[PDB]
Amino acid sequence: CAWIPAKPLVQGATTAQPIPGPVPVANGSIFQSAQPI
Amino acid sequence: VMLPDGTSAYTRDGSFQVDQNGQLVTAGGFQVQPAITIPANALSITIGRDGVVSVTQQGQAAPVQVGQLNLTTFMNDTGLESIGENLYIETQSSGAPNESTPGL
Amino acid sequence: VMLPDGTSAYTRDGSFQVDQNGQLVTAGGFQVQPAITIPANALSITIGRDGV
Amino acid sequence: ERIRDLTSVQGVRENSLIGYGLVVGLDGTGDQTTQTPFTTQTLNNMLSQLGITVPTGTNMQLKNVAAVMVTASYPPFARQGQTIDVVVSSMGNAKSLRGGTLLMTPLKGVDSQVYALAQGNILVGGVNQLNGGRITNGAIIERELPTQFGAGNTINLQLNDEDFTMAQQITDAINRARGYGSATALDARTVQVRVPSGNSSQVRFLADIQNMEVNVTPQDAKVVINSRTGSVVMNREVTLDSCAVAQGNLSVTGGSLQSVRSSANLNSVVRALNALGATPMDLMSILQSMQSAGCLRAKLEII
Amino acid sequence: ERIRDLTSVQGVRENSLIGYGLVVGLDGTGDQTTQTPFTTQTLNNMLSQLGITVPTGTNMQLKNVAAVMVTASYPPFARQGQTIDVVVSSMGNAKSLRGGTLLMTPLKGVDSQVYALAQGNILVGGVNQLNGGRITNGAIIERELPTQFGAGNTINLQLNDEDFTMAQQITDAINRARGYGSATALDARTVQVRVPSGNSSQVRFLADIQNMEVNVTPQDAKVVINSRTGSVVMNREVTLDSCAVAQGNLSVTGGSLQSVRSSANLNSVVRALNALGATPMDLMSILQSMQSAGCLRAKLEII
Amino acid sequence: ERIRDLTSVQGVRENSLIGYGLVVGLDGTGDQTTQTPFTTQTLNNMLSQLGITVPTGTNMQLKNVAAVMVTASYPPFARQGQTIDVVVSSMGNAKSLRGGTLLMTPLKGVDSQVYALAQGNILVGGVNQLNGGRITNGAIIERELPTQFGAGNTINLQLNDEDFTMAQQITDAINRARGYGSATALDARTVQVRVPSGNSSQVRFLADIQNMEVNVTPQDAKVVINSRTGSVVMNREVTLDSCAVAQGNLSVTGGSLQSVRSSANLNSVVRALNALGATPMDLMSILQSMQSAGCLRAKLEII
Repeated sequence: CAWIPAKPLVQGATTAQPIPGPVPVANGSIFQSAQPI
Repeated sequence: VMLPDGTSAYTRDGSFQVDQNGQLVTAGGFQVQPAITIPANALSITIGRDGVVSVTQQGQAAPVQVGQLNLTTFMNDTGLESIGENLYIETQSSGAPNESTPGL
Repeated sequence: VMLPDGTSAYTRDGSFQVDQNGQLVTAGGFQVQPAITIPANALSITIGRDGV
Repeated sequence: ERIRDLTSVQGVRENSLIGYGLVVGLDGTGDQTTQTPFTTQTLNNMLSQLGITVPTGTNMQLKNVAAVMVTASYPPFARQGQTIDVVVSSMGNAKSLRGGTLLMTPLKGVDSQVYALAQGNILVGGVNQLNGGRITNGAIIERELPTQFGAGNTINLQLNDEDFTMAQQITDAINRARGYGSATALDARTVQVRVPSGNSSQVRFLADIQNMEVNVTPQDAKVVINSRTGSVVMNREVTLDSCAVAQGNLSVTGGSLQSVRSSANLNSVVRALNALGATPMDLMSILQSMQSAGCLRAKLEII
Repeated sequence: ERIRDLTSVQGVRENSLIGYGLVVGLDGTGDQTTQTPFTTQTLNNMLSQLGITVPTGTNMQLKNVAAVMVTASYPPFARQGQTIDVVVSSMGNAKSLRGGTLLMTPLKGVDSQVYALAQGNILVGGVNQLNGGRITNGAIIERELPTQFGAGNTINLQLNDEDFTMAQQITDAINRARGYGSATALDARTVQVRVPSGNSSQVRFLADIQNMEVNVTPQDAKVVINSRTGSVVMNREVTLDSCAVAQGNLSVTGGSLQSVRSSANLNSVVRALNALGATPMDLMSILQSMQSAGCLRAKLEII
Repeated sequence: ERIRDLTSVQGVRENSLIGYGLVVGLDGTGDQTTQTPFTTQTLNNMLSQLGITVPTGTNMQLKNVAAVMVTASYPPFARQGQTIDVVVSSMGNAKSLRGGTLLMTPLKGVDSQVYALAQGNILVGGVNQLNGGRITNGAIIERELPTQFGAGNTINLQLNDEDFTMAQQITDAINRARGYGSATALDARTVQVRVPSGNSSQVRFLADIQNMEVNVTPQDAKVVINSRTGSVVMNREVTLDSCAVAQGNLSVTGGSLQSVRSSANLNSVVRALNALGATPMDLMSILQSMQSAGCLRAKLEII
């Protein structure tokens, strides 16, 4: 009865790969902000 | 000890107090070189035989030290000029004040 | 007894204590040369008639 | 020299760099290190890097070492190997930084990347500040920033102070000595100039542009009041209207209500306001009340 | 001598070297060594290296030994066997370094590689700093850096201060005494020169270039204020506009609002500002307020 | 004598030697030996070597013995049997080394090999340092270093200070009195000379080269400030621009803002800076502020 396939409570992926960030613009500044929310 | 003018005086009265920014000062408020800062976490302050100032704190089996109390030794103690307010200064006599850690 | 400055003093006070590294010292913390290191697993210390 | 003193070039800007370091060689005027654990922690880190591993359980009570923050400006078009000045400021319970030496300090950017390496001798004035110093040529640039200078045929001159009249005047000045359509104003603060394609060509063009002289046009009437320093500054375009002013302990020299004569130029304004015999602390309140009433025909700013 | 005093050569730069050492021979003015365990630990390391193994459990209370940090500059094109000056700074609770001697100290780079070996006698001034000294020719270079000098046909002169006019002026000066296309400006801070292929040829070319004299062009108007030392410095291109200044305890010598005459050159500015009778501490606030209002036609920098 | 005073020969360099020893014969001014166990340990080692085995459990409280570190320089082309000077510095809680005698001390190199043996009488000045002395001819060289001198047809002269103009000038001077292609500059700091194959031939060639006189060319403008000793030194190539200087308690002798006249040569600079009536402590801040503003046309170094 413990061998019956079951759906977990927290479905899906339990990890997220950090997304690489945008390439800085060529404006002469060190501060570069990604697409602001 | 350090006079307000900036010149050093010498005292034998052993009554000291910690002021509002640590620093052991005399009863008159003059600072007691060589500067001794006491932290606020102190549970007990111990001044040792050789002038080592150790401070015990909470959650730290090993007592945290603070500094050395150095004594000044002159070659003619009769010769110091008594300023007044329990302070002696080096006159032409009793010159060359020799700093030394107590015990040696 | 060995003073902190290194000179030797002499006492008749026989009240000795083990310090944090073994060793028999006076109640004031001065070491009792000739030196004596007491091990950790000691069950009893015996000082005999001939100082042993 | 007017255009360079009035505007700035697009993309030619200074960044800010920050880093943490240790200052050594102080005459017993460093941190207590019992209330600033980071000083001893970073000293132990430096020793461990250099090959000395101090035991974890130990008491270090230093007096000649201070933990400091170093700040610098990354200049435009900085190239690796050049040197910049840095400012060294103490961070915890240090008495002075009189003759200390800044150890190797990496100056990070906003992106947390090392752009400069700082190390040198601090110069402290000696009422002078003791926990703050400056090191000339104390940091060497280690990273360069890519730029778009030399690409495209447009360059923006950004006015320091926004003004439609000044923008139009710069546009007309560039378009008088450099061709018909060499400049176009985009807003109150931006003048777009057409530059030849290339890198040295734009450098030559901007060298020509920068030293041109423009006739500065009247620029708003404003009274700046600094209450924290107790100062008042009025520019030339400040005027007054005739109105009566009363304030405590001030009287006609004979009642307490003194008439202030309408005033057209700045000399008239100064004479009328000095006729009141008012201390600048009182003058600030007088100016604020007159701005409320409407006598003062200027923009009152409190800085 | 203008080009050498204004620019720097690409790849000809100075690095920073750091190391840890011990200073011996002090007259009882060294570390307490009870609050600085690294001094005794490194002394025991030195003895163990030299052939003396002091027991691990023992009390060493030294007075003539101080743990110090040594800093130096690795010069351009340094070759092994040459000598450089070092700066020696105490690191923990040492009273003085008057007549101490620096023992063998390896000066590491950023890459944690030994580039120099330091050992010598410290010179301490003797209000003078006691925990900081300098040793002339105190370190010998042990490692060399590869370089690309002599390779390629381009050399970049990097201006110390960015200026399109100055870059163009250097470009035109190099292109007057050294051929038509011998230099091209790349940005406000870089001038690219074409050099012959080879090593001695580029040395000769740069020797010619460096001593050339360029006519320095007007360079921005700026007022530098150092509040920590209480100093104000104004260059020649600073001007003023007519406006009224009021500040505490300052009056016309008769109200508190003093008119400052418009000013074209620097002498006029100095006379107008001295007419106020202002202490430099007051003058800093006056200049800041005038910059806010708009009378001061200069760039106010606070250093 | 210019070439020898300006350059150094490749491979002709001095090394650093270090060793540990004991100084005996002091008048009760040696180590306490209760806080410096290595003194008694090494004395017991010396006695055991000499044939006296002191019991392990015993109290030795000496007063005429001090543990010292000896430092020396291994000279170029040193041969065994020659003598060098050594510096003797106390290592722990010793009062003085007035009339002590250095016992047999092996001076090790970086490679921990004995290159010299040191033993002699210390000369201490007698405000003089008491724990540091010097022994002339106190060490005898015991090991020699192999060298490549006399092999190959190239010898590098390494300039003490990097300069393309000076390198080119030395190259042209060697190539005037010693043939057409006798020297070629490799970088700003190295001049490669072609020497005959052999050992005495190169010695003769370098003897000729070393005493040649070269006309020193203008060498950068720099102001050296030593804040730890409070000294300022300006070389001949330092100039000034007209600008106004204000600092605390300094006034025209009548406001606080003093105009500094543009200055071309060093005498003009000295007169203009002395017109301010500034103490060197104030002069350091003035120079730093002027370097920030741009009046000071020199390289400000803080040493």
